[PDB]
Amino acid sequence: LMRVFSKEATRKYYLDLFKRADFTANLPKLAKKGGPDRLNDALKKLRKAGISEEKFAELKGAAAKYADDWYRIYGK
Repeated sequence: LMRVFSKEATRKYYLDLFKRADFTANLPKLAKKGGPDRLNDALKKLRKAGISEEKFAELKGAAAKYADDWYRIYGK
């Protein structure tokens, strides 16, 4: 049960990364670390912490929009 709660905390942390990245105002601070795949990479760790196929597909799209937002301003 300690384990369950620990994984749940980790899961909610990554889910909240995606919520934070929804907002345009949060991109400049977010873009300082992890590059365009910052959210693509967190999604891999969320999939290990447990995610439904439906939520994965949603966040797969959000992670691609993050990359697009990142390239738009920081890309070569």
